[PDB]
Amino acid sequence: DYALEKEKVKKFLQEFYQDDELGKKQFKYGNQLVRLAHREQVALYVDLDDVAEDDPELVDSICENARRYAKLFADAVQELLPQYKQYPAELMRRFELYFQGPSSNKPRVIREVRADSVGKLVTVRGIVTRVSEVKPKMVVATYTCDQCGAETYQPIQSPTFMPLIMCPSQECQTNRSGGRLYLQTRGSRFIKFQEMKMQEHSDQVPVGNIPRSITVLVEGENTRIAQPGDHVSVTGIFLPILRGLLSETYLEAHRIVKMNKSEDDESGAGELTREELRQIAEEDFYEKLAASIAPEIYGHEDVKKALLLLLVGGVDQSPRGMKIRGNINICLMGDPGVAKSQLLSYIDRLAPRSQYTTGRGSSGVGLTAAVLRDSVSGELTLEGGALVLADQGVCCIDEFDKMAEADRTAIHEVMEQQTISIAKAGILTTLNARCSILAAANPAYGRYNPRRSLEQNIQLPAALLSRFDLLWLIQDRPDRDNDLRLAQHITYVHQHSRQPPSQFEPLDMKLMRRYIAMCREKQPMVPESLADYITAAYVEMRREAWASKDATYTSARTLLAILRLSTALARLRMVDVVEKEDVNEAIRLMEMSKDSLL
Amino acid sequence: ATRISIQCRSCRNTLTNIAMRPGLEGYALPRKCNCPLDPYFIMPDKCKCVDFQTLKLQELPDAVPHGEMPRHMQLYCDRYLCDKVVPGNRVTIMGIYSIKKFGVGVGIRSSYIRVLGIQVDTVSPQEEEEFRRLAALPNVYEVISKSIAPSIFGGTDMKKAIACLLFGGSRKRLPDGLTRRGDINLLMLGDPGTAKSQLLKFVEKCSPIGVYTSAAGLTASVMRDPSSRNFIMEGGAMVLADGGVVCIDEFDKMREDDRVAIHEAMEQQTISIAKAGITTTLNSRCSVLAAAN
Amino acid sequence: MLPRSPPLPRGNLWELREAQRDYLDFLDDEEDQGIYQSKVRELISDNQYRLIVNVNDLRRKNEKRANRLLNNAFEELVAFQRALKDFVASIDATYAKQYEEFYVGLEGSFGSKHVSPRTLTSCFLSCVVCVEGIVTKCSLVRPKVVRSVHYCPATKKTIERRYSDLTTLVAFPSSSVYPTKDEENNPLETEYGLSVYKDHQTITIQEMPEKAPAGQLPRSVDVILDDDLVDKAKPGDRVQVVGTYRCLPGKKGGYTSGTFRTVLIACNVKQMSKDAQPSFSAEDIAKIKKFSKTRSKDIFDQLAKSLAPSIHGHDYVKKAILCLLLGGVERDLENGSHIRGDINILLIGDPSVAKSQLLRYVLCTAPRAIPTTGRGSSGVGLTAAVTTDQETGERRLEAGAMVLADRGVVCIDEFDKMSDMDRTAIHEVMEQGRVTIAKAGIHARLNARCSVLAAANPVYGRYDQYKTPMENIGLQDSLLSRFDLLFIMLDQMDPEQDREISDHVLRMHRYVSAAFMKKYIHVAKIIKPVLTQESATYIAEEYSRLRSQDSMSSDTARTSPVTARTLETLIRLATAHAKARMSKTVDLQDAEEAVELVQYAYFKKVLE
DNA sequence: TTTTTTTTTTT
Ligand SMILES: Nc1ncnc2c1ncn2[C@@H]1O[C@H](COP(=O)(O)OP(=O)(O)OP(O)(O)=S)[C@@H](O)[C@H]1O
Ligand SMILES: Nc1ncnc2c1ncn2[C@@H]1O[C@H](COP(=O)(O)OP(=O)(O)O)[C@@H](O)[C@H]1O
Ligand SMILES: [Mg+2]
Ligand SMILES: [Zn+2]
Ligand SMILES: [Zn+2]
Repeated sequence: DYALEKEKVKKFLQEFYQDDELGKKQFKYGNQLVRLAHREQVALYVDLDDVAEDDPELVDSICENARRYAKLFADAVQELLPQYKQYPAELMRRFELYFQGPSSNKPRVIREVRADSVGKLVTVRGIVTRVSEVKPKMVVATYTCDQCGAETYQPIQSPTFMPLIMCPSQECQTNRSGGRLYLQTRGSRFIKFQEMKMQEHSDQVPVGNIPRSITVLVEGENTRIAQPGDHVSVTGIFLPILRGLLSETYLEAHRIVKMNKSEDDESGAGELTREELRQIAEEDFYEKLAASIAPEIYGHEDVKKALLLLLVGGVDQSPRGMKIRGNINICLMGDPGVAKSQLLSYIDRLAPRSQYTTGRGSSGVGLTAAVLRDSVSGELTLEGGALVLADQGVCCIDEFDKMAEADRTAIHEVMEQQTISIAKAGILTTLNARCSILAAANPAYGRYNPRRSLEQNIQLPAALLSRFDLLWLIQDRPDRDNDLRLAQHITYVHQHSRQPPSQFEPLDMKLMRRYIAMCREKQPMVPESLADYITAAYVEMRREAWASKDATYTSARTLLAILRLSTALARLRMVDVVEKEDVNEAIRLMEMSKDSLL
Repeated sequence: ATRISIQCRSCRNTLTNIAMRPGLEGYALPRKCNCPLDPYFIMPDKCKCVDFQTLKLQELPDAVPHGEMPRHMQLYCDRYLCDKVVPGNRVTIMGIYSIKKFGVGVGIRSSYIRVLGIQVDTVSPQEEEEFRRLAALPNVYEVISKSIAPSIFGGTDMKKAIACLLFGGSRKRLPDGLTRRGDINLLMLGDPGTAKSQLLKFVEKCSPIGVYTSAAGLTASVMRDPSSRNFIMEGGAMVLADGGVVCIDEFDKMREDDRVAIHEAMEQQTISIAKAGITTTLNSRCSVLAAAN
Repeated sequence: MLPRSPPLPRGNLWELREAQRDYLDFLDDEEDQGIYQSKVRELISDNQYRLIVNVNDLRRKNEKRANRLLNNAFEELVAFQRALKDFVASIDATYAKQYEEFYVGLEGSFGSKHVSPRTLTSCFLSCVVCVEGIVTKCSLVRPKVVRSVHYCPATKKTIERRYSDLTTLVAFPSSSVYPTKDEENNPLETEYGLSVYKDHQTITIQEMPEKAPAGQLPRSVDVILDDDLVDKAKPGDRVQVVGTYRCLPGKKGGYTSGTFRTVLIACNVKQMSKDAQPSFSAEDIAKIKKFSKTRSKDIFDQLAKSLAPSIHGHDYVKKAILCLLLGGVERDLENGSHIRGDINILLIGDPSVAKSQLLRYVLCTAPRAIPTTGRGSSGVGLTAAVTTDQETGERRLEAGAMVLADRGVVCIDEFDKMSDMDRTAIHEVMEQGRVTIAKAGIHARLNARCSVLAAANPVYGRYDQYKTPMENIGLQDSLLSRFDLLFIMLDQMDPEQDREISDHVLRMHRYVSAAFMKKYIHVAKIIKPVLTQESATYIAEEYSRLRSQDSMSSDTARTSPVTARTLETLIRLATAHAKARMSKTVDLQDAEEAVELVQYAYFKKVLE
């Protein structure tokens, strides 16, 4: 029976302690109930590990039914709220209650949830798709009899419902045996609502099987959490749909957590500690990170110094209404077997929003955005590409010299103005794609050769070569002793499955992904006194590449490199003004990028 | 269903042994149980059933008044008339011309012919010995190679060789499963002077299985189907000839892709296309008799 | 050939009270040899619903019941499954309540019931049959109620409801009204946690192709799997369903056409083809642990000699193909990186040097091998191509060749007749191990960890032994680095070799164990040896001597460039040579077995 | 289950 459960839950809600609050033993739900009573909060994520701390039996009978219990709880709190501080007891609810999954259960996959778990608390993992937009869903329809001056209500449960034409008040009927009552969208109560589908990760599917979907009815407060094309983990009941004996089923979400980083979303706990400010304040914080990027790869001390600036990014101006981009693009022209597709695979996992694409397996409309028709409706809709899904992040395109030439000029737009302007025959718009690109390519025919100069063992039209702030150029000439150190590194790796312990240790990925997000939001400035130094440097460049027989095409787009490649450094050192010591670091980089040819 | 039995739903009253009428006509379930309006359902456990087919009969070709496409009629076979005829047969039906009763115009019905009579129009021990003695007789070789090209004469070597292709070697499987060929290939180079087309026609006619080709192609193709809008697989001739013999002329006319694929098919003896949505294998087991130019 | 039993009979050695009280007596089974009391307990220890029975036993026990069960399957299987719950309560009543109802499969040898979907006439209605054939579709698994549990918030009572449809053994059509007010006074509310649902699928068996009379479109039949028999069959199999045959009527508007639809309510499934070799005997594992200990010096060479006896010469190539058939060890570091553990072999040479033969043998030896050519294969048909469906019309990603063959082998013959725009589609799937596709409405990453065995005819038709190894191969130095072993199967016209070659092939035309390498490599594959500092300093030296041009030679050309990618092919060949010995620790005798292979496969000599 | 128009992948 349940009458005694409504007491065993009130006990737990009024009695529970917790120590990690950083203070003494306060009441995790004691404060919550007050906040809810003062209408400063809407949802109450009752955790289930905490009920499983003093009563591991109630948890057994929740995840077994989870449909009655989610109502007993919303009655317990309904009674406790007045004791802290219309006719139907649901029109005056103005809060909702959600179960946060118990830790003992294990996250299933979409294929695993079978009929033996209909009506139980489950947990699935998947990729979102086709998230709808918020629409008002009714809960308590309020009618009025204009004749007898009254008010009536009715509560809704199904995805459909039949209205009323009674005015069942026996007085109005008895006096006159006549009268109709209107519906009304003021006294009623709506609640947010949106449906979204989930699909399996195409990784965890039998070798050639088709992925299965599931439907999720997000509503209340979980709305607007998940974006389409996203890794997510959902916790909610698994019910059948109302209205022979076969039934179609949907997942009724109670909790939605983004698991993009392969672990969780820890943006709340993302704050750094003073014991880490220790490191960030050290003299050469910029040089520790550089060495702690893909440590499995020997050498390349300078490339890792630039792949960090790409992750931090310069600052972006807007004077007199003339936008200047504040991202950095980098190419890695180099010989075969120098671990470029390793560096890129690493920079993919070290970015909040990232994408990976291959030149030979992606078409030019699949990078930017494509217009596609629906044979069910005949209506053309837009569908973002790679550069759109990687809006505020990084995109990675290896095998960049092998991409078809008509599918490569579709990047010139995204690299300068950072929009995508579509004018096909359904749509006319400009999407926002503020991504910073990182690409890898092989020089001429697989291998650099010293007969032909540059620009002919690179084969990029100047218009695209100049879009890249740093076209880094790696070579591998055999060396009787360097090869020895490289081998003694790789064999250590294959023995221990780790890199050899140097003087210090690389930071964890989880920690760098936070060190950087803290280091983005500074926005330093530029001092006027430097405009004479910078200038001269730039001028000197226009001399060399004008009085040489190998140099690339340099233009007035190179100055903004020096400028935006230094506001990155000055952003690492946590300064709030660019200093003359970073301009020289930038200038050294733009020089250490073509020295591999001399 | 021939002898069907129903049952009420609410009060559980049965009314059994009901007999269906033959042909294509259903049954009108009561609505007066003696319970809601139509309380009757069928009890699947108690209903005797018999087979029934449904053919389609086209009128003979020499009786169309020759301005149009022949008309056809629909039949309805029963217990022992089922699986008695195969599409391509000539028959003589005795049926009851009748009408469908499943109750362009206002009072139009459908019509079929309930068939109740059907007709069809049209190795040995001692035969073994005429093979035995002929295989045993001293000059067994030339007797065949003489009677395998009556019209064309000259250079019996080009007829000596063709005698072997009709028999072929034997298929061996080493311990490794590394099977060996069991067929031969022949090329008759030279000007096209029509002296060879006769020979192709002969070897095709006198073969256990054989096809003479100059449509879909020889080897398999991948074609965009109008209905599916996707790619489907078309096994050509060399997959239909199982152990048989395939004859070819004008060895430079065949489609470039097709010639590549026939090269690989004579190489490996199977065709494996790995394209848009197609990854299959088709064993090609036939004999190539080619004529060049 | 007639399959008159699910267990292939040739080489198996290498009222309703009488029925219910006879089945119980049969299920006692204690007093004769205890065959089933050894199976009821066995399934209770595994938490199964159903047990498989042999009707061959029912015959010897009681012929009358064995005949009455193959001709009235419904009334007999509703009494079998009752006197089975009865007999499981007679062991553990606590377990006998965890499950709603038990089930009972069947297997054995039915007399005339072994039919095909072509012979399944309407004289088999309500009769156990045993249909054979290919599955050619599946349905979407969906629940189906068999009981509800309601609740009255006002009266605090609890009413139930039992459901039944035409797909039961009792067949009464109940209505799914879900009562909300039994008596008009009180309101109800369903409780899903306490109700009972079950699974439900619908597959379509179809007659075997080589058994059709070839004149028609082979016949089909509809099966209704259920209750954890569900996902037991995928499209393209060869199953032997053993289920009752049934006709299910209908009525649209009070007027029924006599025509019915007949289905097969399966109660067992069997894959006919045995598609694995893990069932080694203890005698076999004994032999294996003997052979792996006898001699650690010569077991690799002895393994490779017996690889392809049907071929003469080419000892090196057989050695390397064995190394392929074993494989290295895939290391995945802690941060998430990944290093491949496969070997990709390339063979070039003049015509008729048994290249296609080696390929066709590696196909049959290894499990999960896929063949492919150089013209019947496009650059996209190898990896993955985007298409749509006919029923739904929404796009999806059909898997190419090199994604089906995951954890397997892909054999590409005439790898040179493949256009330049088609090789490039491989550079991602041959090293990084996974395919990335960003097409119009598709953004996916498929796992394709495989290994490539490729054969290519040289340019100029024949290998001009005077030009150079680089001009005889068209591949660019970016693709030539992926394939870590390049074997130039040069053909030589010295009169001696032809003599023994003719001897060998002619002996072959006059007709270690063969079926033992299968088990031995299927066992030695799982071992994961670990490097040791005695050899890891020898490899780190042989590489730095390979990378130095001077130490090579003069009058010696290079077939392929030596990069930091051949370094971890040394490591792969080594830990694939210490997998034959079942050693688990690579030693200096390994890191030297795998260096001569390289020294031979990398450097060629030019003549004039 | 048909035309006609428009976008994108594929032989
Ligand atoms: N300096 C290095 N440190 C660590 N691993 C290395 C180094 N050089 C090469 N490797 C390894 O050698 C292999 C190189 O493969 P990739 O990273 O795919 O080469 P790549 O730079 O992509 O060459 P291309 O452009 O695709 S031909 C990987 O297994 C790397 O781990
Ligand atoms: N060294 C050899 N050992 C055994 N058989 C051989 C050898 N060389 C050629 N053969 C035989 O000759 C034929 C050669 O065909 P194959 O080598 O497969 O052609 P390709 O080299 O063009 O693929 C095969 O039937 C094979 O049995
Ligand atoms: Mg690469
Ligand atoms: Zn009123
Ligand atoms: Zn009745």
